Amino acid sequence: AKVGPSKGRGPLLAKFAPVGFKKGFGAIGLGRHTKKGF
Amino acid sequence: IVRIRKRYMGQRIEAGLPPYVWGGPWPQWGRKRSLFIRGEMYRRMLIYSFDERRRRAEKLRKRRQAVKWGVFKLRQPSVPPALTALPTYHPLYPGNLPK
Amino acid sequence: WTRASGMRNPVKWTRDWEVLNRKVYFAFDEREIRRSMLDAVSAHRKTASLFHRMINAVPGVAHAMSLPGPHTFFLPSDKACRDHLSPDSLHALTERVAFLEEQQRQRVGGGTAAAIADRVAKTTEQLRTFVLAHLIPGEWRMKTLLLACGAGDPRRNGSLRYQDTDRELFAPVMYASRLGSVFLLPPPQSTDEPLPVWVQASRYAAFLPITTSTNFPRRRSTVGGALHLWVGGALVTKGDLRAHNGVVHMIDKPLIPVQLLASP
Amino acid sequence: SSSYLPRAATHRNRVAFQLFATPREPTASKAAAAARAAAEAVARSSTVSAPFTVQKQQRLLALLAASDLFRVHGLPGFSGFRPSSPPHLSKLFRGRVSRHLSCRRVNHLGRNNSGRITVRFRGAGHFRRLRFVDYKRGRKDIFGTVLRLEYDPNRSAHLALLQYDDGVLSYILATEVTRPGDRVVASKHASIAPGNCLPLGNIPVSTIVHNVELRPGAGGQIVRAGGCYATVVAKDRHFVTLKLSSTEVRRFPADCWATVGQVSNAAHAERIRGKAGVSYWMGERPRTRGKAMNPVDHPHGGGTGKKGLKRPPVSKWGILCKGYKTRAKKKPLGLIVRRKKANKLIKKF
Amino acid sequence: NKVRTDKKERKRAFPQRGFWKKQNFLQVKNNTVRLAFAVQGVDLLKLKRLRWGEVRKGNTGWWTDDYR
Amino acid sequence: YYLPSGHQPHAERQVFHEGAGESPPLNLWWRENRELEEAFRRRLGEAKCFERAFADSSEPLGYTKGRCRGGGGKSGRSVRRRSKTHKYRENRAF
Amino acid sequence: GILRPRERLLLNALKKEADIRYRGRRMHKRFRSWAQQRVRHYWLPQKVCVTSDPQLMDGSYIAACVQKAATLRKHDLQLWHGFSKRILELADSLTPQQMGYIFYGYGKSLFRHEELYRGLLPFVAEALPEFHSHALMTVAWALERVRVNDRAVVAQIAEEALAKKDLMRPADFIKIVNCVARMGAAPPSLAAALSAELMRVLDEKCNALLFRGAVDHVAVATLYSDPLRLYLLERFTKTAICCRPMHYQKAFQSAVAIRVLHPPVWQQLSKAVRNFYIRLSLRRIPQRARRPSPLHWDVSNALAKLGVFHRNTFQWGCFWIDIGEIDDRRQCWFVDGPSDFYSSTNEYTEANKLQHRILSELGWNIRRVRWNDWVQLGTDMDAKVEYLRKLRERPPWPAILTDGPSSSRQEMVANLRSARDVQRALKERREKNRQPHSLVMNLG
Amino acid sequence: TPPKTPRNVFFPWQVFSVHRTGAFLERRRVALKVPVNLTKFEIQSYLEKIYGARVLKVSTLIVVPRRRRDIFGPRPSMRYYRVGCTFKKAIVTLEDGVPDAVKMLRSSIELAKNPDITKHNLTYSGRVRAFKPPSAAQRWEMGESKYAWRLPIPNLLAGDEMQLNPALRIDESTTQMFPDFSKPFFHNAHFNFSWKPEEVPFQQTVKLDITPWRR
Amino acid sequence: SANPYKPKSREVFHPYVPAPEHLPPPAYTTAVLKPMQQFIPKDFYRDMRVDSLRDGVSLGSDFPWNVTHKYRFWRRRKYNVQLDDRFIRLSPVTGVDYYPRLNVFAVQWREDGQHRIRWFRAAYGLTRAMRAAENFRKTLEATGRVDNWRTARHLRQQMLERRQQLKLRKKRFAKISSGQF
RNA sequence: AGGAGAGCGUCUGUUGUACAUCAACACUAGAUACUGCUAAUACCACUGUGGAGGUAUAGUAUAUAAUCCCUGCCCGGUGCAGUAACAUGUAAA
RNA sequence: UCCUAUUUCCUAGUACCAUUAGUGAACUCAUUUGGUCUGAUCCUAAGUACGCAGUGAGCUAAAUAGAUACAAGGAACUUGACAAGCAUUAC
RNA sequence: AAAGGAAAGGUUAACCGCUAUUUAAACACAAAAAA
RNA sequence: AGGUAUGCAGUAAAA
RNA sequence: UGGUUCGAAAAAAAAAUAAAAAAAAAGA
RNA sequence: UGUAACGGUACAAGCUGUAAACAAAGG
Repeated sequence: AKVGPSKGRGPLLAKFAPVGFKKGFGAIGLGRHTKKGF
Repeated sequence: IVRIRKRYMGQRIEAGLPPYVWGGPWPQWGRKRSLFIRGEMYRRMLIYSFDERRRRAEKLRKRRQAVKWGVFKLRQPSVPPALTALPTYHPLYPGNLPK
Repeated sequence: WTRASGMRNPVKWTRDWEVLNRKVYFAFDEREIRRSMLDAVSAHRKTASLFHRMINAVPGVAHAMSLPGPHTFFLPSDKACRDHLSPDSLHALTERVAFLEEQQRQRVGGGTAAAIADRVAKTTEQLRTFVLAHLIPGEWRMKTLLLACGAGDPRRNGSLRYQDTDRELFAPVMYASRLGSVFLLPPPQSTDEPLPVWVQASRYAAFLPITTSTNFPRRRSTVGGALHLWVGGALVTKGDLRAHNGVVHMIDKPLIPVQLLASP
Repeated sequence: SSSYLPRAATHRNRVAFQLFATPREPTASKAAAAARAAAEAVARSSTVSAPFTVQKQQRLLALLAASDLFRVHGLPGFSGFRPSSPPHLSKLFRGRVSRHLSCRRVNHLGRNNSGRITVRFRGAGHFRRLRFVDYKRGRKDIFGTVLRLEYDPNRSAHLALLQYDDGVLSYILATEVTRPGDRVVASKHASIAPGNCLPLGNIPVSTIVHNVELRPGAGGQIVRAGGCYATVVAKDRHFVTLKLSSTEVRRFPADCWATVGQVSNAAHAERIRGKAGVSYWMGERPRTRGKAMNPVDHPHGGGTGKKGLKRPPVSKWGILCKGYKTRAKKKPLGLIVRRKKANKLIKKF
Repeated sequence: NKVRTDKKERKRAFPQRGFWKKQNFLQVKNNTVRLAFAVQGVDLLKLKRLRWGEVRKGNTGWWTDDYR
Repeated sequence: YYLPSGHQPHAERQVFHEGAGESPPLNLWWRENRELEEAFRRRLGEAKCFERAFADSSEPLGYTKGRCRGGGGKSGRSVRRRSKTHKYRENRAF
Repeated sequence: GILRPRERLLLNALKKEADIRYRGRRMHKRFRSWAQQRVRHYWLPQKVCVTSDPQLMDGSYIAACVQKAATLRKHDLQLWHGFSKRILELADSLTPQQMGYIFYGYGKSLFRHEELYRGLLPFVAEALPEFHSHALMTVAWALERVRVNDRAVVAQIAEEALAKKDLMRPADFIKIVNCVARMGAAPPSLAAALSAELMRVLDEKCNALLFRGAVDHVAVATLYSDPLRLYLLERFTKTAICCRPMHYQKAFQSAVAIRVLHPPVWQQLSKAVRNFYIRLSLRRIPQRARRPSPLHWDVSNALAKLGVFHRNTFQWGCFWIDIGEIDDRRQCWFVDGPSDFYSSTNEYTEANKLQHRILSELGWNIRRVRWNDWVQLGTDMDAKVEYLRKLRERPPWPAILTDGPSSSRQEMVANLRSARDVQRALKERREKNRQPHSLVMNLG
Repeated sequence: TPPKTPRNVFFPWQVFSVHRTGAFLERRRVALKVPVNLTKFEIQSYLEKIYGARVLKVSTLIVVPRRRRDIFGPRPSMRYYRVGCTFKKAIVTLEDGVPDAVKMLRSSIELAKNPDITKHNLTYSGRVRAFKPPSAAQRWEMGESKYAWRLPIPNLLAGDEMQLNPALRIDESTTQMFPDFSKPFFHNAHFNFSWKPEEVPFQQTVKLDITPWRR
Repeated sequence: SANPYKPKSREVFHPYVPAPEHLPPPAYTTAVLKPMQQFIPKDFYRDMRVDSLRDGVSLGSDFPWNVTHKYRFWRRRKYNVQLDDRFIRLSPVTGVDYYPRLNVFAVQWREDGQHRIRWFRAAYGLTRAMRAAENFRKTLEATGRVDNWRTARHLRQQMLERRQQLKLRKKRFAKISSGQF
């Protein structure tokens, strides 16, 4: 295949995805998103 | 000819001679007034930034002036709102008219 | 698919400067406004309380000001009225506006009663004349007024284009070597005298060369900007309050008609 | 369509009320007294009681016909484009429809919930807004002033912005003689003047009406298109007979409300488009003929070179479409007194 | 690509007479590196040109041998 | 029904046709009290443009609809009826 | 859908202008952080209603209510005077934690009720052995902010902090030292002890964010010892990257004070550190808007009527000058208001004295106006002109600023009320003078 | 993947190791390999509590080793693999310097790979044109005023250690001779600011003639 | 194309930009500028020099250099130079245009209602082609082959052949005007 | 791709990507037929959806088409309409 | 005591993830030199005060694809003016 | 004329909602209840 | 003509 | 500077991810 | 249950879970 985990690509990451994809690595949470992007 | 002129001007730059240029008639190679159009755009951007700064200053000043000693107060309506609420039998009271 | 926005807007706008100039024209001169002149007046009611009250309390004035015909309204402020009107005139105006509002409220709810109709008619006519003395045919925007007064004309804009000051008196640390045309607008709807308009240089103009690159050749009001626009002896404080059917210009003095003025 | 308010709000077979009341008085008894006073005032003001006919409409139209500073100074507009008339002279408002009385139109593009095309030959067209027009005239015994007349892209007639005496704004269908500054009212005591809304039982014979309710209080449904109108033929205690624009004679309950006059914009039919592009803007798509297709695609298709229909005309679905009746035979006529015949027969007899 | 998943090997199955050398770009890059080293007192080009076991201090060479 | 703000009730209007009687001043009875204003606004919001009729078996004269009088079908198309192995879960489970 | 060509063009132009407006709007937001921190580990887990009747409140409830009101900016005079009455009733039954929270609320809200602090301080002194770091810090902090000066009690608080050094929080100790320096309450032995402890606290317990709070020019000039001065000035060069304009300003003022009054220490610094501060002197350190006060404006008006050219509220070096004359630039004036002294006294603040001495030694001829004397002139202009002329006819003030006569809280309150009345009258008769009032309408 | 950090640790398992970079790092900066799930606050607290380091800033990147295909050796299996592990590269800026020989790589075999020597004059990637934001001194707020060298206090602090006149820092081998202001010359030679000195005479403003045919 | 939707005026527009309608007076208006009594607030010049550009008329004696801060353009600014005002490919002779894809100078005119165009290849030389186009246009004008530039003599001369053609048409349709057929 | 003409389509358009760019299709308009609203017609889970939140100057179906003059005769046949069924009507059916 | 008020208000170090900020279809595709050339726009340009890019060697045969120049004749060619030709030529 | 944006947020207004709320950061400063 | 810097609810008006 | 986050607006779910771990006695 | 992703381990088709091959000798 040309998209996906095939050919050694593995699971998707924000580095390999378009802007808008949300995926972290396991960090703890330290706060709250506001209603205005903060 | 462009190559020759560039060589000469670069030679003067390297030598450190004064930054003089040929003064004669420069032909106009373009049609658009990009300089002035871009200047107008920059003017508009600067005005917008100034407006944002004014808005911020007014926001903070309004909050802080609202919270001042001798100005801020805790108040409630003089006449209890229970006395001024609509009686349950009022025609405009919810459920008292056909829908 | 993308969620880039803001400074990373994926929209491929044109870079052609001529097209962008046309866009400027369409976005500023040909912009469409939904609200009306009375909408703007209500938005500024807190600063123009007296005129808002008159517009809402005098019969016919709201109808006249809500008509489609492109109009220009010069709105005085309560501060302007208080400063320029005599105390008795201000008291009379407030009392009569309150009287009209009170009669309206009575409607919501001998000879002595008969005189009420005459007084109402008199007050309505006088206040309608006063309010409509500020309504002018056509839409006269601020830049149009300035260009009509001559600002922007290279032959006439002298005394407004090269203002300078004694710099060393105000920015001394940078000057060690020195340390040693009346346009006429159509008459108000309630009068026949056309309105004079002129321009002057503000006190802030002289300080521009201190902080800007210049290419020169060989009490005072605190309103901002480099140019001041005067209409009928009154200064424009906030202009280009555009609407769908006209424009509102805020002024610092009421334009009382000669008929309502007192000769002695 | 059903993409607006939900079924629970839109569907109600039996409406239990005909007067949308908005009383101001503190108690029900005082509200009733005020309603009686308002009805009596409307009755006192009402003076016209004669029928409103085609000839009276023509006379009013004739009377209405018989009876440089205003611009944006210093504003050089487009090089070629200009409005047909300035705002202070155009018949219509020239402005924008009220935002609080309209919403964006959901364009189904001729496709149903299945996603297939059910209504053929539909195109995107120009963006449109649906505006909330009061087909009910629910507010009774309160006078309103027509402030302006407005274009409607979904409707063949013109709309009128009505401001009630208490400040309420609404949109109603405009009559052929409706002009700014007109005073209108809905009541049984109202005079017989164009724009007024009355029960069909209080409108004299020969009068011309529009926006007729099939069920009392459910909002007018009959005679809405521009220039259309219906005529009052006969009246009895319970029913009133109307002749409709289709030449159909039908009875209506005497309690169904209606508005006096003809529907505005009677010149709609006179419009000439001039090019395919105008219909393209209006929202049409090309219509391919049945006989231009292959036999698998239409009954009329097939045949070397051009040919005739080769049979009595039928649609894509095999139904005769010239003279073949489609109304259900068993469906009762109900209040229909007589239904029109073919136009050829009508014009030849 | 480095993982050899593309089809770039298809063209390499056909002969070509030659290939561009990009010498202008490569020389600009090389001279940038040389300047970065030289501002600190390093003669990278001299080091690269030295013969095996050859020692030349400063800016010296066969001409220094000739005149000394 | 839309009720504009009490500080600007006057909507934009065209020029009144000649001879039209002067409109009386607006009666803003709903500005005496904020509670009255809110009640009136909610009452106005309760209004509806129209009420629609629909098939309902609870009504004595209700009815439903079948297919067209002629009884034909789209030319060249052999429509397959829905089944549990055809259009099984379109728009709803059952 | 499609649009008519005019509509297409107008909306397209609107979109372009919106994009450009956004770009212009975001231009100056260099110091706008989408990630922001909020402090909440001081909020108590108990719930309270601030308007509850005070007579039902105890220390634990009233302290929490005061702190919550201060956090929520519910600055109501009646509410806070009820707080004062109830707290004075409950003075006998407050723990150090409750007293600390009360002082925090009062200082944070800047509620200048001197009587409450005066009545609560004796119990603070008595209960000092049981106090903890936060409570000591808060008492000192509130007193410094509101200008309530009690040197004996402040010194006792500092001594208690020294005794509990092993338990004190570094930030609390730094704040206590700064407050002691600003209030001028430490004799030489206490100053030496505090400097010795602060040296170790900063070297062992404070990272950059905690250390930057120790950079205060008043403490450097009047309190810190020479080794502490050297260590602080050296460490600021390392910790500058994490600092803000206030920290930079105080570091610059400290360097100038050391250079002007301690040339030996300035020389004992190293060349690299001196270079750092020389380069700091060249930077544009963001100040904040300052404007003449009503008293400042009155003095300026009287001076102008006298006929002396002058300029107001300008920055020279790392100082702000109230009035700077134009004809003779070295002549300057300072208008001293109620907050320039300690409450109920005419004693100048340490910052004011330090600024006076530094400017005097750098060459300025300073003259000073006291509001206590100015208020007695009233609205008269001839009297004020004569006052300023007589002050001008006399020599400048010494490099050491001496305190004025004795006063009392009664006289302070009386003078504040008189100043209020004078402000009102002057504003009224300024605006009335501005108003023309010349249009007369024949409407009647 | 890595276990989430508890509120109280008592026994940290995270390994912070020094990373030898082939790129350039400043004097007071050091690069560390760290577990991917740690935050900047966690890293700073870890370093300040376990080592006592005085950390000023932490910057983070996520490094994923690139895909590699086994294609070369005899009997090659054309399978994909990654060398090393995914990790967080934490660049820590401290109060004191860190040795270059520690933080960066060196080589006498490939003479071009000496980042400690080449510094930021080279980009160590495919980047051709280096992007650098304006410096703090170049900014306006907390920036260096271009006329502060003439003020009294800076000159009082300078003493004999520093000379503040910018004329003394002019590079003779780069600047050109002063021209006559009355004759054609370039602005970029000696002005180095965005305005026109008054000593330059009045300049002619030329507006394009877009419709010559009309006249 | 000469659209009907382009703006009428071809000038560079500087619209009046009003501030949000409810902002109070800006900070720099509090300054006191009496020489005897001075107070210059913070950011006075920064705020005022940008507020002055609002009206769109007083753009500054050095516009747009007073709002152009980027050094990219200042590095290119020259002094005491004389500049042309006309794009080199524009001709003052009406009807002369340039087609760049074809590399030709075109002369477009109207002659007897018809719209006609002729090409002049520029590969022989830009100046030569442009001058050939201008000479052709002027020759057409002089000989009266451009309708709008014709003279009374040209109109009279052309009317003769117009008359001949009209008589031919009359003979063509003679049988209809007489009443036969 | 000029001047003078004829044929076919009025025209601007669509069009078979990769053998058909055409006289083929569409088109502005004139007609006819159906449809009184839970309208007809379409989709064919059918108290549902599009039609349409529209209402006979509307919607749907089938021809012929834009401008001018014209558009003859036939209801015997087939279909449709009409009636209890007839009679009778309807061809731009 | 003539400013529309003479109204305290700088940047709290800052969660997680993306980015090689330039030339360049840089995408789908693959006879894939990534980058030059093949088109508008983007810097008041003597081509933007020396920029970006430049691929083994030989050799007079014809034939082919083109480019230029063709005496006199001028469509006699061809199914058909297809293809060509004109639209440069004292200055 | 083919008849065109209004959800969240900011501004102004209104407001008897609430730590689901602006540093235990700092600067400035004639300033304020009751009696 | 998406949302800008104490933040959650919440009504109206609008370049 | 963007994503994230509120809205558009979506279980119309990007496996190994989160303001997202049993959810206030939190011990200030 | 089964499988897989990352991480550790000879950078692995094995083993294994941040204790990532080993505790067996504790009031």
